[PDB]
Amino acid sequence: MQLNNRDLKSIIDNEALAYAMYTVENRAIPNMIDGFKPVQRFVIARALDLARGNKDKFHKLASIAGGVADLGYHHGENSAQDAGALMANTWNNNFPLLDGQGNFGSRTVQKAAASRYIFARVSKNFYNVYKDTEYAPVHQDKEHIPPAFYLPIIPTVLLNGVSGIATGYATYILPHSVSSVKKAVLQALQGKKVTKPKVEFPEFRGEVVEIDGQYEIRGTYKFTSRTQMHITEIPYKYDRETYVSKILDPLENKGFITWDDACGEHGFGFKVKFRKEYSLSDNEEERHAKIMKDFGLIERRSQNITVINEKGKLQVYDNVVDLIKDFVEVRKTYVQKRIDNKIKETESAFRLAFAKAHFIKKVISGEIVVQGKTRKELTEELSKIDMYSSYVDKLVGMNIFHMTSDEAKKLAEEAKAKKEENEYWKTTDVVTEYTKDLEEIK
Amino acid sequence: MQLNNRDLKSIIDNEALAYAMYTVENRAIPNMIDGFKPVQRFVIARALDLARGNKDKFHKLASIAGGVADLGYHHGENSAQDAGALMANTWNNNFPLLDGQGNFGSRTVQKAAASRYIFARVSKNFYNVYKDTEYAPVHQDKEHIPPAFYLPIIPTVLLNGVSGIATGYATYILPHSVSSVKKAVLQALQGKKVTKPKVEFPEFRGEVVEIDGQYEIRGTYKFTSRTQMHITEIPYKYDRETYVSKILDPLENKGFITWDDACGEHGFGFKVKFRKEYSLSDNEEERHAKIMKDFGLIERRSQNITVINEKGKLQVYDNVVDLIKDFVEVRKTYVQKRIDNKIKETESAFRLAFAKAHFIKKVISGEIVVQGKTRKELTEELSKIDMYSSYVDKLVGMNIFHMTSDEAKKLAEEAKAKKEENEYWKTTDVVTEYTKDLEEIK
Amino acid sequence: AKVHKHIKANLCGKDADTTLFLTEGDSAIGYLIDVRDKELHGGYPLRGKVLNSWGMSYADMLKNKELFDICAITGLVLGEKAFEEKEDGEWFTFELNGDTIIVNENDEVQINGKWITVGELRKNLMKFVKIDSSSVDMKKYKLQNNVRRSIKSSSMNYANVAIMTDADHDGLGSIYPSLLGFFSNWPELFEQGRIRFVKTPVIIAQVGKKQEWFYTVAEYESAKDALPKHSIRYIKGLGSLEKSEYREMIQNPVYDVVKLPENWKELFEMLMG
Amino acid sequence: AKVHKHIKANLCGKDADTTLFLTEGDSAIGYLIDVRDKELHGGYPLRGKVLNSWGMSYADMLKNKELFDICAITGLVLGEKAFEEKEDGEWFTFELNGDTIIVNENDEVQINGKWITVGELRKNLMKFVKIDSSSVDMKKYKLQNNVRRSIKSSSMNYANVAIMTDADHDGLGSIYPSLLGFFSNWPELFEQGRIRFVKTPVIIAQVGKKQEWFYTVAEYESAKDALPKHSIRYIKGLGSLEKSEYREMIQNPVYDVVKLPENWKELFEMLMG
Repeated sequence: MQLNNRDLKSIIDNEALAYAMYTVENRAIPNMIDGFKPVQRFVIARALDLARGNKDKFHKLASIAGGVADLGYHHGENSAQDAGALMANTWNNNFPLLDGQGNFGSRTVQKAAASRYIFARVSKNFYNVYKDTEYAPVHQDKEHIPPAFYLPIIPTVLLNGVSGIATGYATYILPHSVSSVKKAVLQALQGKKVTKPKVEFPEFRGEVVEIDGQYEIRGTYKFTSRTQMHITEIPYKYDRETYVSKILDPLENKGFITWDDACGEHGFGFKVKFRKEYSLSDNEEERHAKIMKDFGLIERRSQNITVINEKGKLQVYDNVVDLIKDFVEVRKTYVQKRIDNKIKETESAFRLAFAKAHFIKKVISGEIVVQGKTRKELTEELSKIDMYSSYVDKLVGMNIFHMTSDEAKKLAEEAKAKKEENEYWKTTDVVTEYTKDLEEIK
Repeated sequence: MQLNNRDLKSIIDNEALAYAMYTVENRAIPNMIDGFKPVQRFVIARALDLARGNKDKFHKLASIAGGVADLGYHHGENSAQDAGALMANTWNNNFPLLDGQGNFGSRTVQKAAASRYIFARVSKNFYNVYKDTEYAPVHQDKEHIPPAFYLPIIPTVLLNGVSGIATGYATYILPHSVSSVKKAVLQALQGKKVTKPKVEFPEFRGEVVEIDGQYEIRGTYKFTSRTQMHITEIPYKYDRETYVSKILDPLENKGFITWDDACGEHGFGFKVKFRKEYSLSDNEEERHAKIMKDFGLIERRSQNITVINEKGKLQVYDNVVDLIKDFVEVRKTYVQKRIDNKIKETESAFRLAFAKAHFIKKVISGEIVVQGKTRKELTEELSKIDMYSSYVDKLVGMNIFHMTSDEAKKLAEEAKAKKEENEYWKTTDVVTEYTKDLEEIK
Repeated sequence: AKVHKHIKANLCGKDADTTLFLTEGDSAIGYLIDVRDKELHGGYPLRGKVLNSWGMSYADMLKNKELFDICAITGLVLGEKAFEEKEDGEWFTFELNGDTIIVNENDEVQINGKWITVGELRKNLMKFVKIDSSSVDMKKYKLQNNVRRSIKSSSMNYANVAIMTDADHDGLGSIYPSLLGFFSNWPELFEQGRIRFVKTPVIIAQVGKKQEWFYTVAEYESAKDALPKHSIRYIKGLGSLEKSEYREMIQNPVYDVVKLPENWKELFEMLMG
Repeated sequence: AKVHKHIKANLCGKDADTTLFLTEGDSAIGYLIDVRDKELHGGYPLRGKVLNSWGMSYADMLKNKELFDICAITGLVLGEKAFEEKEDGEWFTFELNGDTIIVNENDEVQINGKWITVGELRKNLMKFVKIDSSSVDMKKYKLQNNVRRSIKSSSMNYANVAIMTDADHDGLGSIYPSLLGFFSNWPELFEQGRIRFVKTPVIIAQVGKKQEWFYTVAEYESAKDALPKHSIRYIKGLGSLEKSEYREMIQNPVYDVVKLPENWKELFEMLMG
């Protein structure tokens, strides 16, 4: 009957900070290294687990959302469904990490279909960028099967763009173009002056300009006549419904215009008829400014780069250049870890292959008589040799056809190639093996 | 623009015949062969799916109930949650097919804990009875991964007891004792006069008697004094909440008794004190009859055996004897399928093994010179031999350690053993193989 | 008034045919904005279960936002005939694609997906056999989907209503017959063939470059053998077709044009009644 | 009146110890009815979230069924002291298990789980050191869980309340701090060592025959190395312990007795207030 004296202080301070840990586990702030919110990370891990067998097999998004509970997710399946829907579609991401089949929405309508009808899979982008998954840090909580963060080649957080609201913090990173981010990371690897990555929204035919530290998202319009205008593009945050309701509905009510819907496959589009009540200035620039103002074709956005670093601590970056520098600095350590582990694996593989080739060579000519013996006796007489020390089980467990001449030559060539690969891994560094990997993404 | 002339007749008609198909698939009536409701079958299939890796590993019931959607279940995880809980507990099942860890309830309280805290696994009862799973019929709907029905050795539907209400049909089968059902099937296997299986509720210390075709569920009671009584067992359908509220509460309100709670590990129990207001007759039988009436210690239950046969058609059985007589008839041909299939596999395995043993006898002495050749040449030089030809890929694709003396003898014995096994399957029938298998259940 | 979720065809109420779509869910019409012809492909999403309209009062028929929108979108006046038949006194018969077709001098005939007036056709020198009105087969005439029955003037702005829904139980015990109950307030629609149901493919193969669309499971098994290396994709809903496939389903559709027989008012009580 | 879900100890209100349990959910009661001692192991399930009692007045706390039941089950009357202290004029000190214990002549001392009167203890010939009342450490005296503070008469029918909930978020942002606010209406309870919390193990090993109970994750890593072939079972809730394990947790519990300090009334506003 162990009666403790924990008081009310300890009870209340353990009831509290437990909610803090619970909300830290699922915090909307995206991790800097991998660019995943916790829900997105769990969805990606579940998709990888499903696609372990067949890489190109599409799985129902309902299955993906329901599988995250086994991995460690706590906030149900609706959040996983939303994360999968927002990650699969190409209208929301420059670098979609989930190839999707079904109705994931578009710019005109951003609502995805029901998760029980739409399919999803990990795309070739994920395998092109998200490498060295085996070396990702193990989560502190053993229940979290997905690692703490994956190890992408480039800072994915800058590619698809992340927006979220947290208690006391707000994150908003504009989606940057993949090519410019790759160039910036390549420059940071070699220590050159890194150019600021160009922000490019996905499936956006408009104009983006950087003014006084603010990004002005400008749409494009062309005039078909004196009183007829055809909008070709609109700012990103509008879909057809909200743009129509908030811009063209009141102006039509005001009687200024009688708009015509013309959105199609080529993004957005709006044919607008100008009435006599509306006043158009004869000057070109004044009319352009008025049109961009009233129609809401100019949008200003400010980046609030708050990301979780590799140590689990919330970090605020003034600009994306410092974030890229820190990301490359962190990724260099994991590249070095890959170098070391590859060196070890190649050394072991070469030793095993050389042992196999020499066993075959001894067999074919005259040396090791497997032709009648005891299995344990054969193991002892071929393990007394120092070179076949710890490889007896693999070396005896070889196949019959290896004793032919062609397979003997193949084994010798494989051993030589393993030696060459081990030498290549030994005589290479982080810069070379990172620049080589930064040449396959597209 | 293929304009059809489907009319409204088929519109209403196809609105039906699919709702019925939506109902024919979720019929609460248990299948006669396996004893599974549709909600129950998917849970077992999901539990079997998770147990492929580690058979004794307990899985969270949420994971089990959350995977039925992938298998083909339509009614969500809430229905599959209850079926998993009602399987594992031993208070509700005489022959529990799921071994459960956690709070699955008891007779006193029949509510199981939350599905995210309790664990479940396929029990050792399942593998002892549910054999020949590979030969189970494939479901007509290709989406339904679980087979149409499993193939248990004994009619499980009679063991755990099944109750359900459907549109126009109702099912209620009393749980029959496992030991008696095994005896009944054995008699039906030899065609003898099958004894009516004895109904025995799980964890029931009371008395069950068959009167005029009705099963009277009698509880047991013993008197501690003239005015003090101690109930030791009560009818099955009462839990502690329903018994106290419906029976003991109004009688306490009426002032007849002042009951005392004595429920413990040994099932139910109630110490009751008799007041002066209550009248007790001096006749032992009259007191016995009066007590069992007001206290609700006697319950009458009528079996309504409605089960789905092997052809998917609803069937009504007058008594359990007819079900068992029909069950063994259906199970006999599936055993015959095993006999036919085992003959093919054993015959194929012997020829592969006999030829495999003959590589050694040729290799070790002087015949097949694998010692220096081309791999493609080696196959052709032995594919000419008719015996070696049929399994050329396996026969060469063989471990090196097969070439030693002790493993050479082991290969020869294994090939010789397969002939005895193949002969054993050839000269055996259903009766021998269904009585031998009907000796491992307990 | 203007309806928000009313992506509207340009030729709406311009004496031209339309194909107004009633798709379930605002998500499933996301393609429709991108795969319209911008001329006659009006659409209106509706998420939910439309209230039964058989026995339903006219008072809250206009109160229901979903039900009022359809009348507002179609420009229909409840309790009034949608069309106005033009009277006639001639009858003709002709063979089309190996089938005998009974038509009137004032009717419209659809050839290759285009409707042509009988008067214009008779100038094209194909054989028309005049028959007496007493010898006309009314049952066969009313069951022809290639004949339009002498429309003089129409209050509709949308000519046709092409109902489009899923194939699983989200449509079966759902909207699928429910709108037919509401549209039954104008029986002239079904006999005319204006109310249409777009058939969603259930199983789609992946052979070679193109694909094979199998609208029923029965059609799948009968043609499975002749499918070289087929890959199966159960389309149990609208939100399971890619953008290209939805484009083909719209520009080259197949319609289950429902028709209203003399038993029609009895079945509406048998189900949902 | 009689409460339905009131599995009741036989010695309820009989001047004897009781250990009434407040377990969340009726399912967790499933073992309790089977693993009680039938003498002092009362219990009452409570499923849901107990309402905050720090802004809602005394007269209306009887309105809530869960709140009314606890008062009815425990016999507590709102607004009055739960006990009655017997006055005293003596003080003594002694050593127990290597710890100095400050006791009064009219207090109760717990040894090996059994409470013995100080007068009886002084007859057992073990050393008591008398001290003046001015030299008594009030803070240390009030923080002793082996000392009961001079109870004369009690209106309680249940001597102690043993709160027992889960360990996951269904236990953290849940019942646990909520009843402590309700039980704060009688501050004498916590100083008396009556409001108690049962510590449910979080991680349990499977070494050999018996098992090792690890109440915190911190105690797991520090003792993982000395565990021969340990199997891990995360008990994230009451409904995850077998019947035998729950029996041990009841007959030989580890009690987290809550003691309220002078700061007690401020924190109930900072959380849930």
